[PDB]
Amino acid sequence: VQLQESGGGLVQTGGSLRLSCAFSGFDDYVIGWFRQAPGKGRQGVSCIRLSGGGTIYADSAKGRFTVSADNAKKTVYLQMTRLKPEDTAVYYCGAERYNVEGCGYDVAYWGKGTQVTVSS
Amino acid sequence: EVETPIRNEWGCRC
Repeated sequence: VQLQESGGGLVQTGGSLRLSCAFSGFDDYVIGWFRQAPGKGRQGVSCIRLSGGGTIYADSAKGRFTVSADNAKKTVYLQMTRLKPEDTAVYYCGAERYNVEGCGYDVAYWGKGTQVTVSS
Repeated sequence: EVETPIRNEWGCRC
């Protein structure tokens, strides 16, 4: 199993950024996006069930972020819009076996993280 | 390693 994030960078306040997570080696797995600011815990952002594309969002992600999967390309995307300084963090993709109670309760596999920095 | 999971409010557990 392998996860690799890309697309991190510096974004102007109000800007957009699309992150990619390349996955390999999968049963009924979820790919989630999690973010961690320096010295803070990991926060769930958005997750997708690879079987059927069902999605779940953190309140702050609703509307302005979209998580999607291209199973053919084995890539999951997080399209971010209306970015703000509070969105600055390392973003990780994580994989877990589908859990109907939600996303991020038993993350078994982690990517390497990609820095997102939002400034004016 | 997740401080804040995303809870499904329409899950199995009552």
